[PDB]
Amino acid sequence: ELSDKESSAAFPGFTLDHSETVYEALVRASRARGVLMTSNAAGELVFSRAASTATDELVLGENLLTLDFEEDFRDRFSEYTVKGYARANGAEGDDIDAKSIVSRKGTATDSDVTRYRPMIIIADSK
Amino acid sequence: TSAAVPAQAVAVTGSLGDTLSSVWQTVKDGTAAATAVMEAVTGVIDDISDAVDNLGVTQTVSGLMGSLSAMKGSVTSLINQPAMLASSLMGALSGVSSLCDTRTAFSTWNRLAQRFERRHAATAGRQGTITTSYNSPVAEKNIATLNYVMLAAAQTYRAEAASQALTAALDFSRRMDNAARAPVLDAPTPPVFESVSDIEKT
Amino acid sequence: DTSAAVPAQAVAVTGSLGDTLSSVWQTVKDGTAAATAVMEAVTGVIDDI
Amino acid sequence: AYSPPTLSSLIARTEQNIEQRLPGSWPQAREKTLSAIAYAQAGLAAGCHEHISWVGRQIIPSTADEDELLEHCRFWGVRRKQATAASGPLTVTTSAATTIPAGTRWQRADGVVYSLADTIVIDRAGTTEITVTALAAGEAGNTGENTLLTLITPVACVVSDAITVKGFSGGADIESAAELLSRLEYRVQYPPFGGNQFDYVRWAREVSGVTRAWCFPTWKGGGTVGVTFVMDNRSNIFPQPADVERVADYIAGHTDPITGLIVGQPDGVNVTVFAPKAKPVNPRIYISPKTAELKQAITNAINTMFFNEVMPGGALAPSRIIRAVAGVTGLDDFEVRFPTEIQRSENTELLTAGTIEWL
Amino acid sequence: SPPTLSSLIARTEQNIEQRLPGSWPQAREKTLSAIAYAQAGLAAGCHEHISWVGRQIIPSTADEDELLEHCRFWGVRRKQATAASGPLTVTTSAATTIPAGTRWQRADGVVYSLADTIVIDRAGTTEITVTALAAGEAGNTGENTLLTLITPVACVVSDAITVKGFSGGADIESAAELLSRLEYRVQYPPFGGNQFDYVRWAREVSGVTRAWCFPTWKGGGTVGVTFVMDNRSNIFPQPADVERVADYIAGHTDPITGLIVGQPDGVNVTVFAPKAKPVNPRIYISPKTAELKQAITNAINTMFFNEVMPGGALAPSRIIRAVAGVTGLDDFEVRFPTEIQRSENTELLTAGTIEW
Amino acid sequence: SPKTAELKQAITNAINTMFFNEVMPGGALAPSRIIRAVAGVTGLDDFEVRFPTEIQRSENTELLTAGTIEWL
Amino acid sequence: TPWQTAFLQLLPSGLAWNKSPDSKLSALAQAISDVIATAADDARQMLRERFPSTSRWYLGEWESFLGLPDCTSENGTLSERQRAAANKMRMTGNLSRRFYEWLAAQYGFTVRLTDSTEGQWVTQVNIYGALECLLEKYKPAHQIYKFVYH
Repeated sequence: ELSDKESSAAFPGFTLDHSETVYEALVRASRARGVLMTSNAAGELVFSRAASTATDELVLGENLLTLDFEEDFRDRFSEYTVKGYARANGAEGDDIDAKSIVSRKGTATDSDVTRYRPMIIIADSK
Repeated sequence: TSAAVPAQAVAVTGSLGDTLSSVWQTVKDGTAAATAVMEAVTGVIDDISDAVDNLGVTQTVSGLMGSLSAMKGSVTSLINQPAMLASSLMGALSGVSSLCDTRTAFSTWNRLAQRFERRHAATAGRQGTITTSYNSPVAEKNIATLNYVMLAAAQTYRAEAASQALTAALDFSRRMDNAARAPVLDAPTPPVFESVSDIEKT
Repeated sequence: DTSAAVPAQAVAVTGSLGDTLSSVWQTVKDGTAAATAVMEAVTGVIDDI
Repeated sequence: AYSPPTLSSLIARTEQNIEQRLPGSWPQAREKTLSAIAYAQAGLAAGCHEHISWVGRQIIPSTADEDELLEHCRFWGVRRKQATAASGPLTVTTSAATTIPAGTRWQRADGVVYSLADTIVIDRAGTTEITVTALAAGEAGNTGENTLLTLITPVACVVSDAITVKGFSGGADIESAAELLSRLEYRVQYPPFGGNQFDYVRWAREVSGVTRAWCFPTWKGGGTVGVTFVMDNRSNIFPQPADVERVADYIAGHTDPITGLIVGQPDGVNVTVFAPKAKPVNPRIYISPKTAELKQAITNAINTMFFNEVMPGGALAPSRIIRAVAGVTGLDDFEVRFPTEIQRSENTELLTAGTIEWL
Repeated sequence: SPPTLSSLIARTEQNIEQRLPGSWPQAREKTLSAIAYAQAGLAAGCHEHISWVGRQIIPSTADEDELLEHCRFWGVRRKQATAASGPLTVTTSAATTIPAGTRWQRADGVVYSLADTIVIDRAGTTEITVTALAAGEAGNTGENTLLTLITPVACVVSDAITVKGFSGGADIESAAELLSRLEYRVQYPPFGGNQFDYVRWAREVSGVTRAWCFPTWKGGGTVGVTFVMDNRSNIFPQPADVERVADYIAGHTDPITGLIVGQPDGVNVTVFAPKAKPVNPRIYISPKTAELKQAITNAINTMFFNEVMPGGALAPSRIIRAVAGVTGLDDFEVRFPTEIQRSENTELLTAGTIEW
Repeated sequence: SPKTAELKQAITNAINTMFFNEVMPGGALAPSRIIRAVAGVTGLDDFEVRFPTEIQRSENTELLTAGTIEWL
Repeated sequence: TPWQTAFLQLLPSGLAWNKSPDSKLSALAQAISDVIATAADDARQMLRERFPSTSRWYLGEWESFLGLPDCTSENGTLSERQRAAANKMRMTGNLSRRFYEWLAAQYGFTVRLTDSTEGQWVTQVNIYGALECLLEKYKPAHQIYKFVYH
């Protein structure tokens, strides 16, 4: 369903661990792509897209029997930094140097948490 | 309602873009019609650039100014392809909207609406004249449609900005409490939308 | 919390005093009595601290 | 300063100020008669702080109220625009070809009076169109299509009926605050326009009627510059000495329509305004299919090419005429016979298309 | 000039005594004194807010946001920051096409992207032009700033060394510079080719620091503008600079209204650079030190920069004031420039070699 | 060069304070100090010190003092 | 006075408090509120001070910002200083004679720019009934002015 230009970027190489379920393989790929995988109402697989227009209203006075609002900050961090290994199998092996093979990095910062609170993530693939 | 205004603004902008591209027609490169169309498109881009330059006194608008400069430089390519022209113009309008805060949105969109209304009135007041007989009909159509579409987009953005300013003012009013409490020693919307007659005039 | 409201106000007072000193200070370019007396006053304050 | 203290803070600090300078210490729960005085003083303080904030919002013209913006405009020199009437055509029919007086009046059903300020004599019984302007300043006096109007005072051999096939147009109310602010900012930010070859074109073209202008700098040596203006709206394309004098007067002195200050030519240089002289060229084109529509199309194409690419002191090759004739595409065979040499002229002579033969 | 706290206290106490006969509010630790002090404090707060409401009427004393608003109203326009461009020497393995969008990152983290696609088949090191993305004064770099590649590309080596440094980075002007420009605009009103207008026109172009205009230069119809540059080494103009300044005065577009404005058509300007007229002074200083030499040279140079113009005179007392302004030295007698020096408008005096 | 009362008063006060600062009994006065004191006024156009061109000296019991300044 | 009435209105309402115009509460309220009355008048003064044509306390700042002190500013008259500041602050125009007559009229004088007598560039200014230096400072760069009094 997505019409992105970067979510459709092809994998330079994607291998399958043996005895891996289809769910495991597709979740592994979708996590790296940023997409979320879901099931349709007719049994299909869907790579869903979040909605854009507000269609309904829920209010406390008219049409609510019970509400529950939990706001916990035991997991949200400030700086997520992901580190991993570069691509060197084959064609890129004649181009990439030795140091940049191992030195890769990426960062995403949150502004809701005000103290230090970092987190480092080992990547999943190349 | 208040939550259903942005969806209608998006639909209006989409419809205007679709009608502009569908109506726009191609013209020959060397004729005077191409010169007139190029001048009108350059003037529209100049108006948008003046708006962004007024915005940039407080912020950094260098990226949008560079995009506008590239669009102005590549005009002759855009005149031939209608879809790209309308898409780029609507993207530039949305980019201008992406820089305006709730304080300046109404003022900037009002200024842009006045600037475009001047051109639309000037180009529509001359319907039948011996000089107007000389201009090619295709160029006149391609200019009138562009002027109308630009004006309509500016006015719709202004209306949405006005609604958002009302929402911000009501949130400011809501911020203050209403319960009875004791004082404690403390140790640490545009003005046109505050009065009640100003809202009526608006 | 009146115990924790004193340092918060003291920080602002110190900042305002520093800003006032920076704004009101005027440079004297001469080497005369004015410059040497300003030197004496500044070195007197450092001595006390 | 900015963000004046809240009324709660004022109340608390005034109560503390009264409490501290007294020997005893007030109990936790009590209703002392100094607390009411402290609250009243805090209210007085909060009232003036708001007054001062409103006063401080009136300095910059971008946030002033309408009255203070009017004061700013009064200081600078910008004058507000009042409401304008609405004018339009009245199609009235007469019985015996009378003369309509200078101030006749029509009435609408709603009760807004329209008036004609002119005198018109009718030659024969028939429908005539006359310009009529409303007597109501606001937008209300602005009718629509096919609106019927009636006379107020009967006139001999005039039927009390007016059709108004084309609706009245106009009806602008007073200027808004944003529009007045934009006009004031235009007046403030517009630059001085010293006499330049480009500026003379605008100054000549601003006069009503003038549609094309040309400026020749260093005409007849340095220190004096020439201009030329032509109005194609009239039947006679070339101007008259009265128009030349009017344009010269406008060049010498006029009030800028956008900025209230006075603009004009430089005091040093000498500006000369001369009407262009016609040097007609007769094409004498041959066309194989002879009919009125093709002749009209060819004449219109030739006139358009002349309007686009002909200036005083310019040459006109016959290739342009050939291309203009060929662009009609409604022909079968055409030939250009008279103009075979490169036509050219000097500054004071302007090329124009003469009487075309064979069509 | 707000009233002082003591004055407000005294006024309130006097009013209390006047309105309640036989009362003495100035008594220590009393209710009337407490009320008087509270009201004096409130009045002082109102007066301080009045002072803040004032002092923003003029942009000279205004705060930052009000200064920006005043600049926007008066028409002075802020200039946005610039990116950093430079030549990048990239090595290649075989024939390939480098698309527009590839990113090269410095060792710090700043990235630079190619704005136009290129094709190469040399199988050797080539040179391209690349511009940054931060668009700030951190963009420009040093002489040889090794940097790697972020987006892998077939048949190209990741590392790349730039030999010529990146330059062109800048920052948005500060409110101080905006205030200076607005103050200049207000202080020198614009006319059509006025004597101040020619100076401001010749100063608007890049490089020029100072310029002067002589009305009726050689006759009744010619005016002459001469400009100098100091940000350089020759501290003077070249024929190309003179030609471009004359072109700018002849014609340029106005950023505000979008139309073109400049010198009138009839008159002629004939810009010309000034001619140096060195003057060599003899100054005796009892202590000799290269630091004192540099200080006295700087003092004389600043004196000349401040109070010397083409066509003007220079009395020896100016040199004596510059020589006496130095703090270190003990004796500052001058011998050579006893008489006054004057020059024609075409030649500007200059502090030549200094004789000690 | 400008003969005005406030300029005369300013020059006199500058000379008085220059005597107050670095003039002690048994000291030496040169025209340099007087010229510097006069130049440090920032209210003049032209000036020239003429009389005390030679170094003034005195013994321990004598103290230099500015007397009557002529022309100002 | 309205300020004492406003202060009295801010007080609690009840049978105890006496707000009659002859009571001690009113007698104290007048003295209490007079200071805020003066402060509010000072704040209202900022309306007029906004312009240099009528400012009194900020004339010094208005002149420093405009670089005012010059020939066209008269000796000491505060009205003359205000007029000079308010005339220089809004000073833009062309070189047309008509504009020069309008400008000389704006400063209180009345002159007519007549044709030349000896040459072409030189223009004669007839003064009927500071001006010399003002016109010599704001004169066109190329032209020359001659002055004749009447």
